[PDB]
This record gives sequence, structure tokens and C-alpha cells, in this order.
Amino acid sequence: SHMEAVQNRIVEAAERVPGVRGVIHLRARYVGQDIWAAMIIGVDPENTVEQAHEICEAVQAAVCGKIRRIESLAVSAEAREIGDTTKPSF
Amino acid sequence: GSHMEAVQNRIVEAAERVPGVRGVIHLRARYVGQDIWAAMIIGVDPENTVEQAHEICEAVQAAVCGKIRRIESLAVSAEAREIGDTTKPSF
Repeated sequence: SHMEAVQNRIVEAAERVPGVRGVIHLRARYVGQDIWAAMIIGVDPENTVEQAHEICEAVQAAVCGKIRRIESLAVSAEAREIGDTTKPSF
Repeated sequence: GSHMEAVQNRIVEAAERVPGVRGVIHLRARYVGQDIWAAMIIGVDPENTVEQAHEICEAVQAAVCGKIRRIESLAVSAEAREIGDTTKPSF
């Protein structure tokens, strides 16, 4: 819950990137005042593997751009169906 | 860790038989208790769909977990790999 606000900022940043259907999972830790994090995003299942990689790169740039305290971020992509409203796991 | 090395090679060989696997990019394996927990990244055609790539991952899981009894957990994820790429698996 001391992680809560920052996790929500990261999710919100990622979810405003074109091609992102939602964030599936986010592992984030503080190390001092820097953040290290790994995120799984959901994308159209009919995107190609190369398309999905591009969206992952876009999320990395956007999230790091908005949340400057992030020192390291990994992003990976999995299939998500268009009406899935399942909340992110943390 | 010659014994774990041996196990790793057996996982790679089982994975690389699976249709759609261009090669294993990465494998991390370790004992958690007396079982093995492992995570592997496989290389696949970049033109696969995400859902296609997932099925290949599930095919690999079934194949590996069927040959190596001691693996309790195996996570498999897919990344783009070009067809003539030669880089061997990393550990």
C-alpha cells in the first residue's frame, strides 16, 4: 500500500499506450528511491510476435518517460481478449 | 554443476524437437526443494501471431515436462528469432 500509488501510476501509464489492452501483471520493487520493475501487458492475440515486441518497446519508453524514478523496466506481452476487464495482478 | 548442466541439455534437446521452435534463446534452471524450477525463452517466427506463439510454448511445456520428471514448474515464453540465427542457448 506504500507501493500502491506508484504501481497505479505505472499501470495507468502503460494502459495509455496504443496497442495495450491492459496490464496483466506488474512486479515492482523499490531499491532506495529507485524502482526496478517487470511488467506483462495484454495485446491483441492476432498481433504478430514482432508487432507485440514493438508495443512492449513503446510501453517501456512511455512508462520510463513518465515515471522517472524507474531505473530498470522489463516489458513482455501476452494475448488478451478485447472484453477482458480483469484487473492487474501485483 | 555438471549434473545440472546435463539436465539443462536434456531440456534444450526436448524443446528444440517441437514444431515452431527455431531454437532455445535462454534457460534458467534450479532446484527448489528436490524438484527443478525452470524458465525458458524460445525463439519463434516473428510472423507467428501472439496466440500461435503461446501454443508453441504450451507444446514445449508438454514435451519437456514429459521427458524430465523432476521438473515441477517450467515457464516458457517466446521471442522473435530469424530462421538462420545461430546463437546457442545461454544459461
